[PDB]
Amino acid sequence: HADLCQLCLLAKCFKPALPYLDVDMMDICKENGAYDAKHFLCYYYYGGMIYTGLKNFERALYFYEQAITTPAMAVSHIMLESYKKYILVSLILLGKVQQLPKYTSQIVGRFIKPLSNAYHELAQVYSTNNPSELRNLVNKHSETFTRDNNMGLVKQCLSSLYKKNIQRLTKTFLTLSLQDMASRVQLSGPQEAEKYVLHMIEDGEIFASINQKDGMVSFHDNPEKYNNPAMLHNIDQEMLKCIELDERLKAMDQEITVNPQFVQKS
Amino acid sequence: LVQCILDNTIHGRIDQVNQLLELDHQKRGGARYTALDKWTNQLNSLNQAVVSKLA
Amino acid sequence: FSFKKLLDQCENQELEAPGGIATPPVYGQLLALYLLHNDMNNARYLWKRIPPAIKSANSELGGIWSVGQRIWQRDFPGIYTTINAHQWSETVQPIMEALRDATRRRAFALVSQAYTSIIADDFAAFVGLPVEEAVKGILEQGWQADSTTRMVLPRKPQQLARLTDYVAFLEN
Amino acid sequence: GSVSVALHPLVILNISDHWIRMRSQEGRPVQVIGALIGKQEGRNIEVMNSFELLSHTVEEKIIIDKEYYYTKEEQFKQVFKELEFLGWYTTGGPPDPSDIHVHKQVCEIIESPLFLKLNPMTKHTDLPVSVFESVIDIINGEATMLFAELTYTLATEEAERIGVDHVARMTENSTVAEHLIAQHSAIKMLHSRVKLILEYVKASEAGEVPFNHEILREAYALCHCLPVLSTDKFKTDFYDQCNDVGLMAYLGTITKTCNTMNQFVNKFNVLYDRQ
Amino acid sequence: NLLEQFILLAKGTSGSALTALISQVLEAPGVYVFGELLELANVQELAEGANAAYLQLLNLFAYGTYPDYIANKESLPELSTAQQNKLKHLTIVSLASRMKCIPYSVLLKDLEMRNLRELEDLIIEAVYTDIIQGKLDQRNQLLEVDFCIGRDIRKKDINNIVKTLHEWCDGCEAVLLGIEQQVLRANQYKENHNRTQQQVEAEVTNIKKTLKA
Amino acid sequence: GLISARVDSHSKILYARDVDQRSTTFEKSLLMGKEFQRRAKAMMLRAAVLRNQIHVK
Amino acid sequence: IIRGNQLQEFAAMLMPHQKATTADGSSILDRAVIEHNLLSASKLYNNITFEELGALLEIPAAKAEKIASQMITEGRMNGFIDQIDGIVHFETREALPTWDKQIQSLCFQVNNLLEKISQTAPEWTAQAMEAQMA
Amino acid sequence: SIDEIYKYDKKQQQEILAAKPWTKDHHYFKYCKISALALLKMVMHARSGGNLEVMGLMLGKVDGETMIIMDSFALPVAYEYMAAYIENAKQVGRLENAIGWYHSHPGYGCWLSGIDVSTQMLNQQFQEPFVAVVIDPTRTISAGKVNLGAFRTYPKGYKPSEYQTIPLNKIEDFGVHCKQYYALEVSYFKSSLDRKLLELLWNKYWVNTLSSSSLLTNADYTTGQVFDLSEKLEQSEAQLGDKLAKATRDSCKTTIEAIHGLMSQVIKDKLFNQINI
Ligand SMILES: [Zn+2]
Repeated sequence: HADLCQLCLLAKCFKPALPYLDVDMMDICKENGAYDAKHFLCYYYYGGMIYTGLKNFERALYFYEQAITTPAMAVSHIMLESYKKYILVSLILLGKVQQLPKYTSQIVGRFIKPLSNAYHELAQVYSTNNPSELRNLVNKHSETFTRDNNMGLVKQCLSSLYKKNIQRLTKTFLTLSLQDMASRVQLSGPQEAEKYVLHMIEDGEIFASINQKDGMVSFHDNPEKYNNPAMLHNIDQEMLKCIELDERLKAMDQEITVNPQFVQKS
Repeated sequence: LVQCILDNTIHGRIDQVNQLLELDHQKRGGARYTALDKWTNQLNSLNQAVVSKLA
Repeated sequence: FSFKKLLDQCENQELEAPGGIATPPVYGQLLALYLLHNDMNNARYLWKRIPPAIKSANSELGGIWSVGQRIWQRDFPGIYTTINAHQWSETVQPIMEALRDATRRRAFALVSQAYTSIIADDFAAFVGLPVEEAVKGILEQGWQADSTTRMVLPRKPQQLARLTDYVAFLEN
Repeated sequence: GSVSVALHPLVILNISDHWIRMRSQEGRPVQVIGALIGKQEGRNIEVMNSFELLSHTVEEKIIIDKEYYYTKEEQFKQVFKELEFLGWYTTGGPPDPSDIHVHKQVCEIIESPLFLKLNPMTKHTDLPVSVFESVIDIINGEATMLFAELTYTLATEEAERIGVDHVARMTENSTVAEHLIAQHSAIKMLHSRVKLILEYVKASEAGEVPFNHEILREAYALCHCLPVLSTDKFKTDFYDQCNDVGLMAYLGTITKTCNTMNQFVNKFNVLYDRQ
Repeated sequence: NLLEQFILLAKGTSGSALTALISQVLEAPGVYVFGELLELANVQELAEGANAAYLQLLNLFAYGTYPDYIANKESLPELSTAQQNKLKHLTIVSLASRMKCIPYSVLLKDLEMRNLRELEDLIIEAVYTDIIQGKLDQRNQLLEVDFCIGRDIRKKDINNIVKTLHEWCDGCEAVLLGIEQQVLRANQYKENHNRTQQQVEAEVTNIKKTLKA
Repeated sequence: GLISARVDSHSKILYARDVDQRSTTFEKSLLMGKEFQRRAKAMMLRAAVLRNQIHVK
Repeated sequence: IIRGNQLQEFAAMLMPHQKATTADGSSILDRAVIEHNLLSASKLYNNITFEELGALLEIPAAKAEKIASQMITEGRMNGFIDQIDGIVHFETREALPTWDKQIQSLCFQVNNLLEKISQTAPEWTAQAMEAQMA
Repeated sequence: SIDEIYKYDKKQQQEILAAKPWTKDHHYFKYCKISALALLKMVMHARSGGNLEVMGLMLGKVDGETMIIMDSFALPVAYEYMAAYIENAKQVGRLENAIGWYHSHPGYGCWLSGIDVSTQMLNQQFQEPFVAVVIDPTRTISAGKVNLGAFRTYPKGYKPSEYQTIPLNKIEDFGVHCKQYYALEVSYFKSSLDRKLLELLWNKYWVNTLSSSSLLTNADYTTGQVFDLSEKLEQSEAQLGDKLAKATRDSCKTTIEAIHGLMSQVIKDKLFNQINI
């Protein structure tokens, strides 16, 4: 799986690897003791970068998290780079760096974290919701980000800050002028604000409309009434996922009960 | 009206732009969703406890 | 319906090759098909996947990427401008015509949803039609237009078997 | 109503429990005698809770042990202010001369006595028909009174309805099946009624039965009423209810999955990491 | 029903004498289904002669509605004020059978009313006669019909009664068949699950037997 | 969160916001289910790396 | 709803003190009959406008709303008044509860029609259902 | 043929009464088997008083850990009338003796009051087999399901939630007298044979079933069940960091009831609405 992802990565053919990345792995082939943590880290690092190139930040963040949470006692380069890209993806998909699980090895927070300092201060500037400060830190640490080869992910953080600021306007305004909005999100122009808002509507990130008669943007916070039959279909799709998850959980503990090693110690 | 509303003797709100007083003949027995909110909140903490039992 | 198989057959042809490099004609077909379905992530990586020797030898690949570059930046007037700016080969001509028409429905849905009032001059650029034509088109669909202001005002016009599965799971 | 007799379902359960208790106590089934009380409104029967009235069943003759009933009268009058003696019940098949003798004895107490003959050994679908009471036929010479069966009704109150529903099959055979069998029976009887109405309509169309201008008009009205609530508000409310139940199922499938995951991790912690 | 006594008085009368009695039937309150009277040979004898128009009036009051009277107003005799109101009431019954939410605009069209007040007054008095039960809705301009009586029948819609009842019977059978399938599927699920937990328990105890050797 | 309202900066009117309990309950319950499914599938992979004894030396 | 065409007679047997005016041009007799008409109209209406309420009860708009609000706040009449659109809402059905009672009425019609069939043709009815199930 | 609940065996009853196995362990009785007649008469008497309160005795026997009830008779009411009516138990020909008392709570939940628990303490102290039934008429009428109240109490000076619907008034009495009694699992028994055959009178209704109007009849009951499940799950979580099994069972039953109501609604919609479209 790691080799297939790496081949799909160097050739920039990300689609053939999708069927092998959309399944949640259950149990790991020991291959007569030839399987080590390097193969586990590489699969969840290359696979996470495959999803990043496809703008699938929900599963890319999941893949990076698995690599970090791998138990370890020595510093691994794959786990270091996965930590760096974990911050950037969580800054794009979410507005903040998602907290790692408790079972993360103590080495990650004591060695890997000090080696990733440019990305940590980038998150702190991201929390101030001020794009001009963010661009200053990007230029200051340009060599660090380009050396790590993740140039473009950081630039996506700059663009996502504007979207995050615009989404905050929906929490306070029903109607905002394009000029007034551009002064709050520092887009420097009503024409730029119109293009930024229109792209968000096209992508579905925002619920708004543009009125060129008055030069105003109206936020229509009416996502769904949870009444249509399509909502019923969505509910049973999630219910089936939980049922299948429960079936696997019940089956694997039934393997424990029939284990000769088990019930001997119980 | 403002004094009565602030004193909770009149259950309603004032629409200033239309010079209106809309009363509160609404808010039926929607406590089912409130109960579902507590069910969801308890379940949210329950998953974390089970996954993070000891390590 | 026929567009489903065509995209898959070109992807498979690139996967297995006699020497690891695919034919120049199938490269343009794959790039055009990616633009038709608005799959810009794979189209961009396909451009880097094309070897430089093939890209320099065949000028058609450079032209087709120009159309995709406009779509990447969402430059709607440039999508129609570059499509008609150059002449394409016959094997990709019908699908590129479908790309131009597909862009037209994208603009129509975008204006109908993201706009409550759009000026006629900018609205014509989105659809790709001349300004006078776009004036006549809207009334046929019921959209209101106002004179002396040149402004368009668009507006958008086995349960039982499943249920017993839920109970059986819960009661074991 | 034509004869105004209204039995309550509590009386039938009382007689059944009496018969079963006596059968278990004495080993074999034994005839039992009772006393139906109720409210009389001139032309109304309205039987209600019945009491034992054991009396005697000695050899082939029934003795007048009605003094015990007289003592029970003031006892039941303390808890039933508006209830009075109406008749008596028995367990068996067709009426017998012994039933005639006991009825003659009962007419000494009350002027208008009934005679319920709940049959427990029946093996046919419709319920045993309660009471065969009579107006007493008189002829020159011996009275030789018989019983002229008249119809009965099963009027019941809300508390009785809820109790009967609880005793009936409701919630090894799983709860889905128990819940669905009740619906199956109700739909089956509704389907039988509608099918027989359709058969009558077809018979009138062909010509087997005389053409009644009013039955077919009522049938046409019934057909016209068939699409019940087909409004857009009804559909919205139905979809809202369905979505609410779907969410309530999701919350609880999640709970079951959490429970099974907890069991799995409990079994996993004592198999691999022994600490 | 009030029509029973009217039938007796017209068992022998024919011609102009019968026609005068027919007008009384069409004006008598509480009579809305003139089916048994129509089947009499005395009434059907009026087809031949100058009373053919009067027979069509009885057919109009049995199966037809007010718009039918408007179209054929010239041929039919003059109608009294009470008769016109009865025809309007029967028109509401016909509309109620088709739909249970009659728009105000539809009712105004057939009943030939100029204003909304007259239409609602007619509906209110139609509820009083108990032919139709329902409630008026001014905001939505609807008449929510809960129950309407069955109008006269003909020997052409009896097949429609059979078709509707057959569809209901088939729908009931489909529901019953589906319920039986779900009952056996749920029972199979319960017995398959119970077998699995018995196999695990047997295996655990069998292992314990081997260990305690 | 001290004021539950939205500002209409065209006519300069402060409109009080009335949240919908039904919509809010549904969206937070589905979000909880999605988070729970992700957490469960992540830990069931962790059980594989713990059972197989996978670690970095 | 009692109209003015059936109330002139009743005023004849009224005692003279019962014909007094209530300082509004309306006698006592035609004050409890417009309240009665308003309460009775609440059962034939889901909602009525002020103008049409006064076109049915006379007293067009000045006191039609006043009487409607006076009956409420006293428990005599159930409903609420929206003064902006001028509509008095009396009582509405919640769709689903109406569905159950309409089903019950449909089932009652089947039972009532069943009795009619047995009454007319007892011989034909008896042999029908026994072979129907088998 | 099962049955075997009847045929009162005098020798076994005297043996189990003389053995007194519940003196050693306080949690001996856990299951209460009410009869069909017992429920019918109890609910009829409870509803035959409206908002007023009724009370009577209930006759039955004891088998192992289960207490079986076969019959129940009402009482006129504290004066001499009740004591005079008590003689009915030994006056009629019946071998079931007396096992407990039932009393109704018209609108006050199903818990046991302080005077109720004191009377139960006295009755248990001097009449060893005794149970208290606290059924509620208003709740079973409104929700359409019967709620049971078998609430045997603890002994004096000894130390070792479900229908919490009392809004304001009597909830204070609930809190103080809560650990003084423990509920009993109610498991109904049908004698089969005659009563199973005669239960076809329920099928005669066929209309309340076809138009049940569920999911709104007992909406408050389900909201209360979810409210109880919330802190049941919170207690399970607190213990975890087996109450989780009990919380899962309660969630399963509530969800099963909801899905049963939805299934009935779907069946009704298919039967009636989807015809003549
Ligand atoms: Zn009490």
